[PDB]
Amino acid sequence: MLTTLIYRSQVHPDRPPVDLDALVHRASSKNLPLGITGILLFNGLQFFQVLEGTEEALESLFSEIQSDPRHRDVVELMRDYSAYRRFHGTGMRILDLRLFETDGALEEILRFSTFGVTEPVNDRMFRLLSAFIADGGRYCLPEPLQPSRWMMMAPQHLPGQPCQFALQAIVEPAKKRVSSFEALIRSPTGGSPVEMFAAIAAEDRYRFDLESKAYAFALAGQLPLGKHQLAINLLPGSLYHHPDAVGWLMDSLLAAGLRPDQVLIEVTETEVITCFDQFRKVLKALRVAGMKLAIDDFGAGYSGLSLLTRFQPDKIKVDAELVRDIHISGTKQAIVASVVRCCEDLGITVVAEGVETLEEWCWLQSVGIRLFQGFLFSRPCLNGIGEICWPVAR
Amino acid sequence: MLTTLIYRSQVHPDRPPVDLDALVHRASSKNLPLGITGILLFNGLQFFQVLEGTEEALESLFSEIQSDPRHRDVVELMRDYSAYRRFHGTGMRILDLRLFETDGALEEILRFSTPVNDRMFRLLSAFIADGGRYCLPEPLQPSRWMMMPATAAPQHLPGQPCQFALQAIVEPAKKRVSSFEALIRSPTGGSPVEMFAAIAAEDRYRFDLESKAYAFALAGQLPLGKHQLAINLLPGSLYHHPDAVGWLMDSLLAAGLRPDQVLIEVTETEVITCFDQFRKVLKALRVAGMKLAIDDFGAGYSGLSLLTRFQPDKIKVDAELVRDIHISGTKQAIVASVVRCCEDLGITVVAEGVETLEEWCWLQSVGIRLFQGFLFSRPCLNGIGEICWPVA
Ligand SMILES: Nc1nc2c(ncn2[C@@H]2O[C@@H]3COP(=O)(O)O[C@H]4[C@@H](O)[C@H](n5cnc6c(=O)[nH]c(N)nc65)O[C@@H]4COP(=O)(O)O[C@H]3[C@H]2O)c(=O)[nH]1
Ligand SMILES: Nc1nc2c(ncn2[C@@H]2O[C@@H]3COP(=O)(O)O[C@H]4[C@@H](O)[C@H](n5cnc6c(=O)[nH]c(N)nc65)O[C@@H]4COP(=O)(O)O[C@H]3[C@H]2O)c(=O)[nH]1
Ligand SMILES: Cc1cc2nc3c(=O)[nH]c(=O)nc-3n(C[C@H](O)[C@H](O)[C@H](O)COP(=O)(O)O)c2cc1C
Ligand SMILES: Cc1cc2nc3c(=O)[nH]c(=O)nc-3n(C[C@H](O)[C@H](O)[C@H](O)COP(=O)(O)O)c2cc1C
Ligand SMILES: [Ca+2]
Ligand SMILES: [Ca+2]
Ligand SMILES: [Ca+2]
Ligand SMILES: [Ca+2]
Repeated sequence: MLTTLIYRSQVHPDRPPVDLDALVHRASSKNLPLGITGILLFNGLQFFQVLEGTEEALESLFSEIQSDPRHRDVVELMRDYSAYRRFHGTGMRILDLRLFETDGALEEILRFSTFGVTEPVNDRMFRLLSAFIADGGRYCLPEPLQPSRWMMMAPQHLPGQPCQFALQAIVEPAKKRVSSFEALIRSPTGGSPVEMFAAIAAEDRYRFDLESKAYAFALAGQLPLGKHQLAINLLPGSLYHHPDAVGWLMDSLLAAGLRPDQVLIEVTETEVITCFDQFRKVLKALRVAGMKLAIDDFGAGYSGLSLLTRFQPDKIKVDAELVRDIHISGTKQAIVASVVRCCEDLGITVVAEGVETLEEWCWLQSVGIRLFQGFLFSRPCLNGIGEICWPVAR
Repeated sequence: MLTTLIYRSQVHPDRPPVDLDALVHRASSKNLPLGITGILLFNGLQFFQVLEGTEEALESLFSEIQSDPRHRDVVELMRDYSAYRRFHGTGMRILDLRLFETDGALEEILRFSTPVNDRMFRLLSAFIADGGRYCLPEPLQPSRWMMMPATAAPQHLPGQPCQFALQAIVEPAKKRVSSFEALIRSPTGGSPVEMFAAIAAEDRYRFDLESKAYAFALAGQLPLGKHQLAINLLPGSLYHHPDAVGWLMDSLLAAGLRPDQVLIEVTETEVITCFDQFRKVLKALRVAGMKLAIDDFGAGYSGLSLLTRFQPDKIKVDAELVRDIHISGTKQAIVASVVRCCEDLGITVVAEGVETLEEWCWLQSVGIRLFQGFLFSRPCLNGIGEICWPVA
């Protein structure tokens, strides 16, 4: 089946310039018998290629292209089935954009391509070509944020308690500063939140979730919570199904030597969106009391910015699923970059969670993320503050 | 009950400068007895004001401020309940940002206010860093524009179980019609609800699919030429027949249309409710060469995370985000993020439901170039309606 594949990449700046003549000649020669057509764009610093052909032919070729030493930061932009070849023709063409003025390069593309009966601008491939021509440097990863320039540099369990908590740091690597700690519930045997709640009767789960937080506050109070923030996780129902959950939390966090402004409630985006009715009175009370709110798991499931017209949280936590393979995904890059910007405009804090690799950290930072949470920096620490690994140069 | 209200605005650059010392002195003196506090930031062009007080007091005060001819382009950025007063003991106070070096204004703020973990503070910082971002440019002032009158030729067609009205999606910059949307109508010319209410509940998906034959017929006999055509379809209509896509292909071809010329609009909510099933249908549409749009984007709550799952050719911003976008910083921020994301992904964006020059001008300022609404063109029963263009 005819498939389209579009990616962008960049050259190595400190290495000799790539021989584009040898590249394009061997490309067009190899592509012809395999039925692979398209076009290569080059602006001096970045490549942008369109590839058309069978699914299996492009999968094979793109694997080789990903392994190629002549470029790096290969970012996939589009991959879809196609009704016709836009670049009919027997050879990989190259367009050196440095030789064209304002809109001469688009003019040049329409000499070797057709985009159906309607205006070319109605075609996604053409719009992507235009965007790279207009401003290809936008998602060009800066030199200082190249992963290769970076490298990475006790507590007891409490079985007698009906539940215990692990603390994971949210960090700001640019200031080597810990922003806050998230409390994650653990079972008496050190099990996961799934195991903990599975051991509780379905009819008592909401109440348990709320009441478990007294132990999270006690832990934070015993630890030097020196002006750091404490995030806790609650389901909407846990706050909702209680005559006064806000007052309950208030009394509990007050007793533990904490302040209202120091406690942030994380609620999953999926379960907040599904019950707008009940949530707003609870959210209001949380606000008036002075506690902060975060929208958790932002990007996972059903999760949008239109939510923000109804109410605006203090913080949004970008889900690990958008963080996964962000370095190779143009789609995730564009979404995360857009969320970051919207949050800046609205004065909402953004945290990228589930950060496991320097690649993720570098690319997340390139689109404006400054607060991070993940195994790269600090893993959850049962009943204590874990060690933090900071990225350092070389 | 304490409330916080924040807005940004702009001076009239052609008019004499306002005496801000007098304005602020009068403001501070009036505000404090009424239990109102806050600050005013000025960068030479724009104002940024924080107001704290009861819901009643800020409502009354903001109404006056909105009517004040000393400024324009008043955009509300925040209105929410507050736990405490940030500017206790300060009726009103102006910080002229041109009198400060980097972070000087912010540092002074902290000395008389009562930090990066507060939304008001982050907004203050954001205005100081890049206050001009959502400043409406001078050429895009509604006063610098005027809608011109265009005749339509609507016809009632008999021998049909349904009819279709056509509404143009336009690109005002190029005085160009991008596409026409087919909107189903009853045999008597009534609304979609009226049409579907006369069909048995169980026959609605089938009827929705089969009705598209008459939309293709209308487009074909228009003639459509090189223009695109939205139809609308529910996912269930597309699931109704095993080869619904195959049937659409035959019907559009017989009407003298091309696959790449036909675009299927599916509502945001109905797509996410079934990722299952939809992918097989989407696959067939792409292979056949028809295009897909996500309609009512921002109504199904909603957003850009769906783009990891598939990506449509087009998204159409829901009318709720369009409404009063000129006075809502929140809608402005959301619409701008959708525009920027879709631009990066090469997805066309249409602002739907545009009724005023104010909406059009502000949508244009956040990057939208394709528009659908009564401002430009109303739905025309079985025909191409008249189009109005804004002129400078
Ligand atoms: N793969 C990967 N994972 C990372 C990384 N960094 C952190 N994580 C983990 O991802 C989860 C983050 O919490 P969450 O997204 O709020 O998702 C949490 C949260 O929803 C939750 N949860 C935790 N405590 C509570 C609670 O007290 N009440 C409720 N309702 N839910 C809770 O259960 C979910 C699963 O929790 P956890 O087992 O604690 O697992 C944690 C955590 O340890 C990373 O770099 N890579
Ligand atoms: N206030 C205002 N309204 C504006 C403006 N511009 C356009 N509209 C209108 O908003 C609707 C736009 O179509 P929609 O969002 O798809 O919303 C449509 C669409 O969902 C729909 N529909 C139309 N045809 C079909 C169909 O064949 N099948 C299905 N399933 N739904 C259809 O029923 C809905 C109701 O459609 P309509 O009466 O045609 O109403 C149209 C339209 O006339 C404006 O500037 N201001
Ligand atoms: C920007 C870029 C574009 C490329 N395009 C193609 C191409 O279209 N066709 C191709 O066969 N190889 C292409 N390559 C080269 C492949 O990565 C790889 O070197 C080649 O397929 C190896 O096959 P060979 O040794 O049998 O010639 C490209 C490499 C880069 C850096
Ligand atoms: C940028 C801006 C900020 C203003 N802030 C206040 C204010 O905080 N308090 C106030 O009473 N009037 C404020 N005003 C003035 C009001 O719009 C209005 O002129 C005044 O409240 C009328 O009341 P008066 O008749 O007692 O003067 C502001 C005007 C502008 C242009
Ligand atoms: Ca969480
Ligand atoms: Ca998560
Ligand atoms: Ca529609
Ligand atoms: Ca709509």
